[PDB]
Amino acid sequence: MGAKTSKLSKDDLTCLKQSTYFDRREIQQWHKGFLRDCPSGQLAREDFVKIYKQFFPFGSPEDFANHLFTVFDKDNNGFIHFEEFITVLSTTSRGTLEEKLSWAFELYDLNHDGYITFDEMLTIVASVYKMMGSMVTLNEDEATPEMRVKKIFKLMDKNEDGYITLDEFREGSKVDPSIIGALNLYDGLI
Ligand SMILES: [Ca+2]
Ligand SMILES: [Ca+2]
Ligand SMILES: [Ca+2]
Repeated sequence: MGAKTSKLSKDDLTCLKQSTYFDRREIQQWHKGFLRDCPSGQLAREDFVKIYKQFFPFGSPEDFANHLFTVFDKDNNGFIHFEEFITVLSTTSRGTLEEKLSWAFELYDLNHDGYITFDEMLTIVASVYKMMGSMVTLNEDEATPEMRVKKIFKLMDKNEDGYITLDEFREGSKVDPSIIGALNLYDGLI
């Protein structure tokens, strides 16, 4: 016998494989720094937002930290642990195959009826918009999510059923080169 599979350092790499966008040198730095500020290692919803705020004091990342944190966690404890915290930050940058697509869907389904709803869309789509800006790009451009919203759903639920299931998402998304831009705006930058 030897080491199982539930530790922090080292165990991460083994799992974070195919991604690990934070070589040991990094996660180790925050590890000791995070446990120092919290010997119990527990990032609560409040903390989460606090970090997003300082990052974008000009925006209002409120429902953002909520939606995500809500459709996250694994121990249903109401608190994000170190390994869990970075899991979020990681998926934020870089990805791979449809894996990133499936995850996004679950996040948009504010509820869980295996089906998404226009209500759950505007709410989320609005969170990513009210968060980051758009003038840091190049060509001035703007649009109340109301427009991009009607566009995102119009192409997602191209089957008429009030609600849309993941299956339809991967299809209308993986194909129609357009919904990905917005849908991605939420997931995270490149
Ligand atoms: Ca947790
Ligand atoms: Ca739904
Ligand atoms: Ca549908």
